[PDB]
Amino acid sequence: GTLLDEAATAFGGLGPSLQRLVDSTQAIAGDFRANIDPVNDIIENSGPIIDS
Amino acid sequence: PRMPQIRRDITGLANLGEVYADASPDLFDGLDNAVTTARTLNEQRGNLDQA
Repeated sequence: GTLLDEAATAFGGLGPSLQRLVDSTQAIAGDFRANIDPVNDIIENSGPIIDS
Repeated sequence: PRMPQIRRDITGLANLGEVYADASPDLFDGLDNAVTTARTLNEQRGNLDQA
């Protein structure tokens, strides 16, 4: 009973909310892996100019 | 693997922000007066070219 009450409290009406969460997570992760090369370039080359 | 470089970038960003914050007011006052003299020069572009 306690576990069911806690699960109902945590997952009351989060259907569309969790759907958006998962969809946004997967889209962001996929696009990030697609653009990992510019990300790596920024990470590796931003230090010189800024420290200069 | 690029995490020390991330740390370097963050520290450099903080230091550059501090330096820019220290140097900004003088730069912006100079930019205001430079806009004044730039409008002056633009109003007499023909005179400057003839000169």
